[PDB]
Amino acid sequence: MRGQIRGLEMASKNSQDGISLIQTAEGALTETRAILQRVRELVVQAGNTGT
Amino acid sequence: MRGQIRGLEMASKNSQDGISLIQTAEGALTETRAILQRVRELVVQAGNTGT
Repeated sequence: MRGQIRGLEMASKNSQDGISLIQTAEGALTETRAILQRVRELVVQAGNTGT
Repeated sequence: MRGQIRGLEMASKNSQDGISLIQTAEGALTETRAILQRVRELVVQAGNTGT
């Protein structure tokens, strides 16, 4: 029992840690998304400025 | 959604820009029209001054 208990709490810590890893990656991708938004704006503007 | 929103406002800016291009060309053609008016006057006057 004890084996699985302390192992289980450790596993939950491990899970939260995985979440925070995801938080970092998610923030990087958030910013990437902002960049790509700006890019698309420049593409549209480029589209009219073909003239 | 956001993609199409900011892209849409940018597209509207692009449209206004196209309008102002048309304003320039239209002014040039306005003046051209004044010239051609003067020309026609000179043609008519030339017509009687064939005599």
